[PDB]
Amino acid sequence: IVGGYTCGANTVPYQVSLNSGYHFCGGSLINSQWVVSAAHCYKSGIQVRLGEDNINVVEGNEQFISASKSIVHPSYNSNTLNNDIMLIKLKSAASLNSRVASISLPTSCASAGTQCLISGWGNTKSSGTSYPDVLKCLKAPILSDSSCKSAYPGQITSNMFCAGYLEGGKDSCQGDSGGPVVCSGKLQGIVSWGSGCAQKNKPGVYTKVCNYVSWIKQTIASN
Ligand SMILES: [Ca+2]
Repeated sequence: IVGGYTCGANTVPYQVSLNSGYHFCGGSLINSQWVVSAAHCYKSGIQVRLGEDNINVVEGNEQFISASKSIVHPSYNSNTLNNDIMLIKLKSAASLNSRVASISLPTSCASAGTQCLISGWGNTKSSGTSYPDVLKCLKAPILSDSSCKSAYPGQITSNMFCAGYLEGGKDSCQGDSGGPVVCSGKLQGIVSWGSGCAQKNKPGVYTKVCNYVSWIKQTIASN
């Protein structure tokens, strides 16, 4: 997260870190057994780390649970990032309390102008590289479809939305991938892609979670 703030430990209780020997992506806990992330975050041998603040220090609220299964969206295209969503099942159920909690799925899509909270452990610089140990946060609005398409001609599908600031300076970034965009207490987006980070006229692009609620529910019901 570039141009954000330190969230505070365990203030974003649905935020998870996906770990394969190291943090590589975010995700969102949606029930005791299941995490939503980006399909571009797929790999084998994932351990899901819940209750994290400093990802390099055991601070006392962590739950580390290996994944038993990953399900990439049936129509994910890695070239265009259309349908950039993946579900991960935990080998055991997480213990839920106020520091580790699920986030609700949307019942309606969000509108441009809605304010949201984007979070993660990704790069905090727009030029060059610095990875934080503690969770970073950014409040940002959803942008209009027209501004999003104008920013990224030929690239924005109906399964994507832009959020952030056209002026630059405030965005998600590498290492935030897969993590949440939460608006009014609902998971509306997944950190997906963008051109660089925090660049002028190049806002963040996010998977439009409201389009996938049916798929998520039916997949959980049968897996
Ligand atoms: Ca920790």
